[PDB]
Amino acid sequence: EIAITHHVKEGHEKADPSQFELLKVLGQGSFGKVFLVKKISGSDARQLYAMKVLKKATLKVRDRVDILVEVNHPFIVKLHYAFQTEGKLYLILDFLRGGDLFTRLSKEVMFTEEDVKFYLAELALALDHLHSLGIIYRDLKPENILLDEEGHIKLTDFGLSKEKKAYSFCGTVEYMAPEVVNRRGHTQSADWWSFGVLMFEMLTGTLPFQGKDRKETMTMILKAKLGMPQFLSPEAQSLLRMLFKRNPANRLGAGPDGVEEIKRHSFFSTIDWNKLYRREIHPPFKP
Ligand SMILES: CC(=O)O[C@@H]1[C@@H](OC(C)=O)[C@@H](O)[C@H](Oc2c(-c3ccc(O)cc3)oc3cc(O)cc(O)c3c2=O)O[C@H]1C
Repeated sequence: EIAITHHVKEGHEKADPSQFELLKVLGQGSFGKVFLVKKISGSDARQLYAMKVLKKATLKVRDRVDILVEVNHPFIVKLHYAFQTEGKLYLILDFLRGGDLFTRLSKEVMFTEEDVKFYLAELALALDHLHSLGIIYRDLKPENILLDEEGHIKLTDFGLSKEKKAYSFCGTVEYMAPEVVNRRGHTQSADWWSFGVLMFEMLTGTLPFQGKDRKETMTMILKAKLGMPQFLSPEAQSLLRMLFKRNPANRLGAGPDGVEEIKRHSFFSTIDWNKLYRREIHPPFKP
């Protein structure tokens, strides 16, 4: 069973089925049946959204950590509303025409370092923006990563997990930083570890810390010395080593400059971050 985690923005305006006008019904391939709807009332009145109605899905609602009104970010899709009605979970999301799953692509292609620079660069901008909004992922993973019709990254701003006793947080262990596995407290720097795991997996098609079972994987995340694939460039190896520091205080991205520590790394030296943000760099793969 799926659990959706909604990180609600402060001053969130709770919703229900009656705040939405049905406009269209679409078949969106891997997304299944999607309703195009129009918000009737509130700050976002008249805004068009995608609506998903899930049978048997759990909703978890979490708080995030100047009175600003949010605007779109080029590499994020947002969950604006999530509410339960008669056994059904309604999700109101940014409309994503022709969207697809990153995992669909990753299964089909062999990424080079050049390819990964592009996807990780968009992902870094997205993740940092979520951090600024007060969202901490904990187990950022490929299921959180979509591609738009143009092949650009769309990071979901909501959590997705597969769920005898219920847990408030069900994380995919392979993507969790040591301090998260410890449950002894963590910050946004945990997500940069996960960013490193994503990078490692993109480059190698394997996970860096993987045991026979959750318990062993956890042991490995805490104590396992990572065998760095030698085919990787010095720059790739350097970035991975700096993201996989077990002490979060020493981890790249943990300093006051946060994501800039990553953006400044030699692995990303070819990236023009302003052109990237403007969506003026073409993806390695076009859907
Ligand atoms: C595991 C789960 O329940 O994910 C579901 C999707 O289900 C599956 C099997 O693809 C699909 O119903 C649908 O897919 C969408 C997704 C999505 C799909 C797979 C993921 O791993 C993550 C997200 O994201 C959207 C984002 C938007 O901005 C607008 C959408 O309509 C969808 C959108 O329709 O909604 C998801 C919440």
